[PDB]
Amino acid sequence: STLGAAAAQSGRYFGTAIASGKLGDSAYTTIASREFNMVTAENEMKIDATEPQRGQFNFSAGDRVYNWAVQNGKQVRGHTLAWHSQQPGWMQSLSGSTLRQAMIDHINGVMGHYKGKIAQWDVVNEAFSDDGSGGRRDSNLQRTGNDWIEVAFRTARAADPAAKLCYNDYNIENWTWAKTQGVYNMVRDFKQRGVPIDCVGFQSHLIVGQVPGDFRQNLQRFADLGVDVRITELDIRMRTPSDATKLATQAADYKKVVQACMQVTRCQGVTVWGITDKYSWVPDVFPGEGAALVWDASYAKKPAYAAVMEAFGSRS
Repeated sequence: STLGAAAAQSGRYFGTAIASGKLGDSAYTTIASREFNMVTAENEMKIDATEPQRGQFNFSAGDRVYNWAVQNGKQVRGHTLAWHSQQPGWMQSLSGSTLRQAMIDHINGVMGHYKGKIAQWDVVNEAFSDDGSGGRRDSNLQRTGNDWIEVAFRTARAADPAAKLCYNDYNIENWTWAKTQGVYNMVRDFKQRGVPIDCVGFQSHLIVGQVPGDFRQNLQRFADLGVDVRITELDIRMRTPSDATKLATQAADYKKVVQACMQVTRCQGVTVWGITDKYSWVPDVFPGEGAALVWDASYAKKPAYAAVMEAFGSRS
């Protein structure tokens, strides 16, 4: 009778991003423990949250989410080890070999701490540009060398040989996009040379009524590379206010995305980025847009809920 349980029927999972700060919200926690069987810390395990000062790791917030998740019979997705965004001030200032080393020490430290606790990590996040060239994003990390990604994955594997290592990114859900091609070729290259990479995370921060038509095919192509694929931060935004028609379309979009995963044997699961629309990051990064999740601001199930349930238990 829950989404996680429905997903479980086919050996898949349905997860969400958990914000420790909201673990006090009874309505929030109620849905959190019942509906999902997979958890991603929304912010608690990022670079700035885990290593505030170089060499000075603080896993308080992260462990808060991990314990809660475990206490509630849920697995946890590690997010994230290397990223240009949300870096602590000390790291932002670093560059060159020092940054490279700081990146490496960070991976070891964080993974050393969760070794045996968290089995999958979004090692590198959003390394490709959105400029339309399909090339790497020009970040302080990228400037340390084009090989920083590979190094991050090799480091992660060495730190914990049992963790599934994922590359995570957005705007790579459509095969015709430059960005998607850029990511595909990297992964393909990684698989050819033996670089440690087990999965590709498709953030899937989509637009209502504009879900890539080849979403399933694209997922399959990546899976054919020999890596698992996962929808890691699903939310389908619309221009607010929401209305019956937009909500219905959203329901259909949600079913398409989940159904696409159901048709790709290597698609391990779907994680929606949040529980209720009232705590969604969407309105902040995309002004005028929102109502992207399965529960509205009043914690009421949206039409998408039944669509997701339907997508997991049947095929059109």
